[PDB]
Amino acid sequence: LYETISRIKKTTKLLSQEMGRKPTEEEIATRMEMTIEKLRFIAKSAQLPISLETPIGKEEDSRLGDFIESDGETPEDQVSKNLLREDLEKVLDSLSPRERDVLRLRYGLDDGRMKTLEEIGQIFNVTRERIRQIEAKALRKLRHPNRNSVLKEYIR
Amino acid sequence: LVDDKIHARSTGPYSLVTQQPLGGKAQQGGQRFGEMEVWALEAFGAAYTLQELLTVKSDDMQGRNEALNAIVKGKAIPRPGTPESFKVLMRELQSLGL
Amino acid sequence: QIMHRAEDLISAASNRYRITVQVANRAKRRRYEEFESAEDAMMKPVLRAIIEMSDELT
Amino acid sequence: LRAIFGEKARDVRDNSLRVPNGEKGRVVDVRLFTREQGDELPPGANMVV
Amino acid sequence: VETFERNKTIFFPGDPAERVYFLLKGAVKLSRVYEAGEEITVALLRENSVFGVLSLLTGNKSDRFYHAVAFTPVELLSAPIEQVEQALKENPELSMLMLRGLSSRILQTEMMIETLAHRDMGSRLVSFLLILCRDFGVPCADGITIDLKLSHQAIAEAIGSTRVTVTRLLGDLREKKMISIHKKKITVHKPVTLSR
Amino acid sequence: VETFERNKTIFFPGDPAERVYFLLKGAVKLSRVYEAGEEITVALLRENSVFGVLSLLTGNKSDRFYHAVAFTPVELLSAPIEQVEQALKENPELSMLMLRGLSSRILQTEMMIETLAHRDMGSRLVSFLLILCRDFGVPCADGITIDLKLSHQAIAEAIGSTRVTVTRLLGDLREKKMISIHKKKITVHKPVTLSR
Repeated sequence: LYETISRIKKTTKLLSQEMGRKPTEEEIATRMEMTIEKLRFIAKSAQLPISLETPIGKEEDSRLGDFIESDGETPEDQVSKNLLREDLEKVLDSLSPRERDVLRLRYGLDDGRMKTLEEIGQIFNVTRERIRQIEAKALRKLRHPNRNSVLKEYIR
Repeated sequence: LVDDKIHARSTGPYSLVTQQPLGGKAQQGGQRFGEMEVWALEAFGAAYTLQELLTVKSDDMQGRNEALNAIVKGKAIPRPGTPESFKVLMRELQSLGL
Repeated sequence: QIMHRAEDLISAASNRYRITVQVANRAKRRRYEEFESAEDAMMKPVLRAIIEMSDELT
Repeated sequence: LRAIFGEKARDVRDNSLRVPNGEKGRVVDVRLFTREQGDELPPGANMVV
Repeated sequence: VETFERNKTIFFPGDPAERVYFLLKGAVKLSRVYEAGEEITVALLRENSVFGVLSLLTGNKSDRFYHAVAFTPVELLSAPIEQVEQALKENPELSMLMLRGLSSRILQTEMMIETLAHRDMGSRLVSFLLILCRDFGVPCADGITIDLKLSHQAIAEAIGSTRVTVTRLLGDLREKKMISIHKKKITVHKPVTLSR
Repeated sequence: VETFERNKTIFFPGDPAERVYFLLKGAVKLSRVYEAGEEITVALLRENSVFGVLSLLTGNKSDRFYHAVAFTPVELLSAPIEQVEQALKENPELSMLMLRGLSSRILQTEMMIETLAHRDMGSRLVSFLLILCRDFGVPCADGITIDLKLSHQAIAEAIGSTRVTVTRLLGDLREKKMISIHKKKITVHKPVTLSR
């Protein structure tokens, strides 16, 4: 890679012969037998990182990198999701607790996400059926739009 | 013109490093800040504003958020977090040989 | 008035801060105590706090 | 949730451009172009908007 | 063009299915709903009819209360209240088609409606199979072929059988080789046969 | 104005019920037919909808195959293919009203279709009367009055209850007070308790 980045265009520089300076265009790829996309792939991967601590500009109040965050949570969806997640079970209040207490969180939810169909088969009512039915029962004990009809704005 | 010279916002992305929000005079521009005033905000003290006034709008994640909630959660926004940037400063120092 | 003659109570009651602080102490709770939207507390929690201080502060 | 609220959407996302608030301005041109002219493009990047 | 497969959620509680579903193709069904539930092919659309049905009730926010999904990669439009809008206000161009829509889906079910109302469900199965499995493919294994591969619990979901109309009814049909587990051809050798 | 009492015979095998079958009024039903038979209120018309339904199929000689009769007088302002004819070709005037007419018979029918194939019926029956008996009269005694005097085993002539629910459901809700025969006033005091 660190040689293609310094050869793909080098060649072209000379390969420019029979062409107009920067020879052809994606024929370059073909010239070196490659696919543009990989080319950009290589083109993109060149030069170097910027300082990220260099003056913003002619002025000061400026080393770069005074200068981003990726992620916190955008306070907005941390006060959201908790409400949502918590409510996903906090509004689980339109059913008898035979399912409300178990299938509540599918086979996981809040969990890494799992302890499953078997387990409940035993873990709760020595079932293997009753999982799917009472779960489906509750799986509908919330959908006809009136069941748990306090979080319809969810539209999610 | 007040248009390009307007400015005011309620939190948003903090930084990376300090992870503090950041005012480069943008739509989410730090209400900028002046310690010359934190050198005039103690003349009456009563921490609280200060206490907040750093914390939870600077370091504490769970503070800041704590807030968000408290109000929309009908809760008495608590008690500082503890700052952390502090801890950040402490970290490099500990490595520097602290 | 809404808030004006309150410049004396704090002014003449030993440690002023201190006052405040209690006053909050009222505040916090004397919102807190009732989260039933009692319109008494429809206004800000302090200002009551204050005043019923005030007019007990005779 | 996805499957629970009752629908299976997908996160193909879109941070498409939302002009800032108070932008009561009629739009008045555009210069714009993609791969084809050779996007004279900051590489790694597809098409000017 | 709007184009929907099976195992989905198409209508909901409350839907805005007004701006046209505009079904063009499937070989498939309106599952409906309401409260007691039964999202059953309480109508249908194959290829050759079109939605715009409760979508044309109080309209874009009626009490639109169904829910349907296919077993066919249903086919259905790329436009709003426009192609219909022609069809609605500016004439009867596709206005007669609008009425036809009901008479081509509602009334289509209307036939199955005076027939689904029978004692045994086998009838509804034979009727259903008389129109579908027979026609738009060739009556292969053991006659008027199931014209696809589905499941033996198909009846168990279509009508909502309880592992009862299954193996028992199947049994009968296994006895009269009007069945074909292989590629779910399951059928009488002749259309009239179980249609009596 | 076309105006039909209970009993008698209205559709036939083969009917020419075109030329405006304008059921303008009743509190009543389309009995239908075909071969297996069941001339059931496989639709309805009270006051406030109108025929013109399979009358507008292939039309004046379609395979028009029903048969309906009422439970009481049934008014029908009527015209030639004229009042409709306006309504059909010259615009959507009562083609705009016709789309509503298409839904008209269908609605209440498809709603009763939403009910109809529930398993056991006293239910859907309750739903049916919840529409009739409650609304367009007043409860009187026992609550949501049968809004008329009718048949004891309504089920007998309704779904066709031979000897099941024909008098059993009657007892099931008799002691329950949710039903009681007095001047045919026969109701829940509260449809809800039976609307479940």
